[PDB]
Amino acid sequence: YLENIYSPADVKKLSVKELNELSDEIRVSLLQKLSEHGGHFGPNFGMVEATIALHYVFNSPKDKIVFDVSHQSYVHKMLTGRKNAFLHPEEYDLVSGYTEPQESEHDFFVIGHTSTSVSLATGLAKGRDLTGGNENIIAVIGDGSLSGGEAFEGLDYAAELGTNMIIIVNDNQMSIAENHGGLYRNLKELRDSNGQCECNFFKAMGLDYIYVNDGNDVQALIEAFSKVKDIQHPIVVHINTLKGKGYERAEQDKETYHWRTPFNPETGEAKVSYEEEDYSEVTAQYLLKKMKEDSRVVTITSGTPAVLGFTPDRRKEAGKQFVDVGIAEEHAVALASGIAANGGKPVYGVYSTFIQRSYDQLSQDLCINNNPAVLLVFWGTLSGMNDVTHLCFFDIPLISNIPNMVYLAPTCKEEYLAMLEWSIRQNEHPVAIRVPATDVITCGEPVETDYSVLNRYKVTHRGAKVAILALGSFYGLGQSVASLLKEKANIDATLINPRYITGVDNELMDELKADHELVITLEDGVLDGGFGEKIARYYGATNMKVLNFGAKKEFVDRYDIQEFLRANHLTDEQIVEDITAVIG
Amino acid sequence: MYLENIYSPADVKKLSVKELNELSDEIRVSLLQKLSEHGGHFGPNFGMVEATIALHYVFNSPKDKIVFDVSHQSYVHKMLTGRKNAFLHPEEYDLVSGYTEPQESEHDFFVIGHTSTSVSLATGLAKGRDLTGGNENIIAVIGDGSLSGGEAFEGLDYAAELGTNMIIIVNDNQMSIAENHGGLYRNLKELRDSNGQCECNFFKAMGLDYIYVNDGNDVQALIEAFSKVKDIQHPIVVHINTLKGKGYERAEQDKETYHWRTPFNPETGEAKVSYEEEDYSEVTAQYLLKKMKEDSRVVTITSGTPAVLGFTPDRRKEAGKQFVDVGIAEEHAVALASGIAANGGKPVYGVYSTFIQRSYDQLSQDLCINNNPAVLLVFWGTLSGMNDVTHLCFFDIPLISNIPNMVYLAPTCKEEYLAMLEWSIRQNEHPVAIRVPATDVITCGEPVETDYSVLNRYKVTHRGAKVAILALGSFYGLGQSVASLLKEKANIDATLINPRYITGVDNELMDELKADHELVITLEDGVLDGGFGEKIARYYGATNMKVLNFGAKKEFVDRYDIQEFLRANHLTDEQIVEDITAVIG
Ligand SMILES: Cc1ncc(C[n+]2csc(CCOP(=O)(O)OP(=O)(O)O)c2C)c(N)n1
Ligand SMILES: Cc1ncc(C[n+]2csc(CCOP(=O)(O)OP(=O)(O)O)c2C)c(N)n1
Ligand SMILES: [Mg+2]
Ligand SMILES: [Mg+2]
Repeated sequence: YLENIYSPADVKKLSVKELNELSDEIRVSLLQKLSEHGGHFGPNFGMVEATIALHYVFNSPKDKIVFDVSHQSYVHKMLTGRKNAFLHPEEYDLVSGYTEPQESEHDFFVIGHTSTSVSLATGLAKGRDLTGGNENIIAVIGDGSLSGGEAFEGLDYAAELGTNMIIIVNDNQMSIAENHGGLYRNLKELRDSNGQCECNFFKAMGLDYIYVNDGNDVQALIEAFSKVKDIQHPIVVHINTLKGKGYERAEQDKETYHWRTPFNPETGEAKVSYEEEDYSEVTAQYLLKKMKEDSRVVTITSGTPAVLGFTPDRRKEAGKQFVDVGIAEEHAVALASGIAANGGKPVYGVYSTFIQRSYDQLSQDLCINNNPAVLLVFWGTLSGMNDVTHLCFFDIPLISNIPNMVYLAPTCKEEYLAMLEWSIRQNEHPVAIRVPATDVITCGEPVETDYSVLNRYKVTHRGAKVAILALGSFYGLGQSVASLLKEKANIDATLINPRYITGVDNELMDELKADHELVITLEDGVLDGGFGEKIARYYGATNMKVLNFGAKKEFVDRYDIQEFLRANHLTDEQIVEDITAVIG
Repeated sequence: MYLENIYSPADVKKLSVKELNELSDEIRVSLLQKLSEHGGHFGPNFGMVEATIALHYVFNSPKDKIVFDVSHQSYVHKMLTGRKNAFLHPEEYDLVSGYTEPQESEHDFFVIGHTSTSVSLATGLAKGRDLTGGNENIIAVIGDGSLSGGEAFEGLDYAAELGTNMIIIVNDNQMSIAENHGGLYRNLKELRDSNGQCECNFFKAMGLDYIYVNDGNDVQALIEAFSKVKDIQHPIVVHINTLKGKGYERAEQDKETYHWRTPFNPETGEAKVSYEEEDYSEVTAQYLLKKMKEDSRVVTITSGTPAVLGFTPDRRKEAGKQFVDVGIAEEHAVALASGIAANGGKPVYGVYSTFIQRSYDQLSQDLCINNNPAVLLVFWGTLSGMNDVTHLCFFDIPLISNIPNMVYLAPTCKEEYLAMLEWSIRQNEHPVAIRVPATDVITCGEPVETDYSVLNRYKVTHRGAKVAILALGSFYGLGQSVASLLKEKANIDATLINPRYITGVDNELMDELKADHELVITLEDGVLDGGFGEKIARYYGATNMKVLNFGAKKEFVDRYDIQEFLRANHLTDEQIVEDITAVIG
């Protein structure tokens, strides 16, 4: 039946007995693509019956559906014209892993971050209302995403529309790990009272409410969804789904199966089984030790403990000293700041792309008060996650231009661990550390253990004519540029490990004027608002020439990394070529 | 006077109920004098008198810790914790800021100005206590308006998991700055109308314990409630109903006006300087009321600060469904605007520079990744305006201009501003932000471009040589003056440029200047790091062009003297000219 689904109209042609068979067909096809190609396993298997019912009852694209995150919209794409991308291995990559309007009229937003569906959906509804449309507007949002303040604001506003607004809460009792927040006790009393409970968070927020206990039964959902169709006021449809339904291993281990690398369908084991530790593992190793020796130390995550190497066992080990605040980046920062104000030693670890949510809290809650909380920022690089919503391109311009902030850029493992140890020990600054997005590199030479004199860059090779400031993960690159500059142009360049993203070594920059005419900067991130521009500004009235290397200010999506680097001149021979072109 | 003998909460605990009530009276008298003479947040502090007395009657600050949301309503806190003379003697009026400040007092635990952060910062204090085995009480005080902000939701959500002492005072006076907005406020009405007994309780749904206090301006009732929860061993909400501006008739009848007053006549309520003339907020209101009438797809959005758009309660009435107030939810305001523009609407979101700082990810992902043509109006961006540390409008350029796909415009005069806003509404190709000039309303006097679709065209306004001046936005006048004095003092005829586009560089014009110029300077009204000027420096980095960038340093300042600060950053005509000559010779 699935081979003949080209739009929601074809879904409406089926009998209910046929809808159930289609559910099976979808799961078979998902099992193949997801085991071969990786992806969000649990969220999509759990969403099968609700997506069929959604496109059975509603008339997309007049009616519009918005998924929170969109990591769970595979079945949506499967039923709106993109099935061939899931049935034929040769076409696995013809769709992104998130919603995309360029692919389909059935997709209204590129979405990857959490708790944004409800807000964007109310945008659609208000737009309808101002222009006299009459379509249904649906947001689909996970129970974990409910912990984000943007979703609270969206619900708050939705309760005021006075018009059609449909909010499907997909309650599978799981975020990535387990949920956290007192709200989840409310969700729970409601499931147990079959939606009957008087004290209802959603009703307290001003909204109407209905509950569906069998979130994996096409009939129940069609029933539910038909009841709310063409409704004229805001309503919540709270449904209970079983995360990863239809695949035993997923049902028994929900955290592991939220996202899988390619694996064996029969055993569930990954296809490539060797792994060497990454900086996440290291970091978990360090904090479990420190937290044992020093009861003031507390590790914090916003719904992504794995970014800190914190398996369910390790969380258990850490007990009261490991905190998961839900998907609430804003709060994580203010919490860290208050902890540090009343004698605790907080360490908040977060992805670069997600820390984008907390600019004002970093600035006001944290830095105005100058509290010594520690922030670890992971995966900041131009060569990592490469879909547009998860681009870790912007943390240097996000963070490094805030007053009072100290942002450190380690280049190797012992240095990373030394700044982190010093971070916890000091009491004078908020400290953020850009965890290197590389394999774990051994420093091989003893490293400074005190970073209290700010903005001292470390010369690692005395040279002349050209100086290279190779920041963080791009130290390796500065090293290769040094070699190739020597072998092809016989320039012996000064190589510099800057360490401090948040300031300029004025005195060294001055000393370089003597035996150098060109300084270049390499940074693993976008150029606008980043580190290199400060160097350009410092030399602006002097006879020192400067080149800045990094990523251009532009969105890119599922790109080839070799290209993107070359396109931005981030290769050793492109850099040396540019130097000589400037020198002569 | 009892108030002259208060140096700490210990002194507050000495009084009887009759003396506490007399003390309430003295505080209001003293407040009326300070606020009518010196201005300030009138309504919120008059509403908080009895609750602040009771707090320091029952709790033992600074061992116990109190955190005020925003802290605009912490004047009585200061009056009862040792800083009373800053409220009794006019000569010392300025010896305290209008917000909490730890440098002033150990009774102050955070510098706080923005909304909905108390609960989160307070839970931090509690978690820290818990990690070190303290046993002090931890209190957050939050207004009903601040509850509409998502940080407050996350904080409550987290607090409900502590399993330890946590006291959250909700000061419900049924007002934000204007009236509240959000469905949650209907549940608050239910709770107040049922004297806290209603089954449907938002606070209990969040995992929290709860009690209600119907007379939030009665010392006895508050002492009562606060004593019951003292040393409680789990998180609790104490929901109290206060009358905004209690004790002063004119404020009680107009709560929106008296949220904040310039100095005024205690007897008439009239401002001491009553002449008012049109500013860009007023201009903006006029434009949007016209367009919204002519074009039914236009909708104006505020995040609880409608005055920033000149939107008096009448004007809101007029605009009806076409004027939207989303509460204090800056983040949501952006995503709403983006969804509106995706479904045939034309949204115009107006916001203060200092507050738009909340929405970086929403600007980036909700708005700019999808490239939706929502319009953003960013007010008060300047180094010469609001000058307390938490309300510094220094950072909107580095916050916004480095987001990909964003078009961010800097008008220099009034006709240009409106022409830029008209085009913004008409185009369908870009998200557009407009940095409303933080100057007097200046008439352009020469006809202005009406189409801004070809991006990154800087407008040469005077052809010269040797030195070129890129004077962005509010600093166009300053660039005009640097040109004059350069001409009068060094006999250089400098090229003057109005750049307009903050978000890009005129490659072509920048290249042509290399012919008849050796120096380029940039002037911007904001912090330099991540700002406009650095893109010019970077562009010329490999050329023989020299560049200077003028703006504010990356540094926090608080209640500063503005002339001083300008001089310190070389932001004067005589300092810029001097630096130019110092580079040339
Ligand atoms: C802003 C932001 N913060 C954090 C994340 C991390 N994240 C990606 S998917 C996901 C799961 C969301 O949980 P829920 O909505 O309950 O869905 P489920 O996995 O249970 O289907 C999370 C936390 C994100 N994508 N964006
Ligand atoms: C982030 C942010 N957005 C907006 C404001 C504007 N603002 C300043 S004071 C205030 C009033 C808050 O109202 P409420 O919390 O109910 O207190 P009340 O004035 O009624 O005592 C507002 C909206 C702000 N300070 N910070
Ligand atoms: Mg979930
Ligand atoms: Mg209020």
